[PDB]
Amino acid sequence: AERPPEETLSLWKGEQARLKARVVDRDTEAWQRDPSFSGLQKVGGVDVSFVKGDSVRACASLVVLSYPELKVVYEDSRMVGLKAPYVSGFLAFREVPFLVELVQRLQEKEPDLMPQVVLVDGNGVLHQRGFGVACHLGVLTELPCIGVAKKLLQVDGLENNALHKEKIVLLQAGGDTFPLIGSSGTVLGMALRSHDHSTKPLYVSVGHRISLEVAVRLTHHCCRFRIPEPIRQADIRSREYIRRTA
Ligand SMILES: [Ca+2]
Ligand SMILES: [Ca+2]
Repeated sequence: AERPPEETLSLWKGEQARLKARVVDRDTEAWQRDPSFSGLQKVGGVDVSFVKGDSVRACASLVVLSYPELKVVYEDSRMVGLKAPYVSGFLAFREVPFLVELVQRLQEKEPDLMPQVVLVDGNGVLHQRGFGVACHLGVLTELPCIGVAKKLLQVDGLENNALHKEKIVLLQAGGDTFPLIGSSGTVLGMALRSHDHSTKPLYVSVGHRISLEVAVRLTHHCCRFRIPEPIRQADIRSREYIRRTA
């Protein structure tokens, strides 16, 4: 609706600190250590689309794609009732309850299509408190998650200034990257040029149960276009669903 009170934001900050202790930022799946991701068969994607004049109605979508073919083998799109407004740094408290429900519906409907990793539209550890939406989803479902954002969250000294734009120019081909280094000296994520015919990078960060280098490489392998195909197909299908109900 409208901006939540400081009371709520405080509880939200506190919940993010509690759950962060459960993030695993290294590889835990055998396919992640494989040079060609052998053993990876199913990649998930999630998105939530909203309506222009409607602050309460949204559409949440979960897709599972075959890998490496990137063919949609499962789709579930759902109209939902929004509770929280969008506040930067608290994106999870607006969308993640609906995404968790989608995962549980998949487990009940098609348990053999449970994805081995989820691409999440939004950051993971690249976040004001080191616990973005992709970490939040990963910890609540225990699935490996990757954060993929289209704009750079300005945290820990990260800035979309002239130097940052110089480096983006230096990205020349799909798969090129440069690291996002915080003022503490830690690597929060990578800027990734996802396709040869696109210049605007993706900003990839660890969600849960994956390393950054594997996350970046897998993100690149899913990009038929600029947006990785799992996120792209959830975006397309959730928006089409809004359109038919409007
Ligand atoms: Ca989204
Ligand atoms: Ca979207």
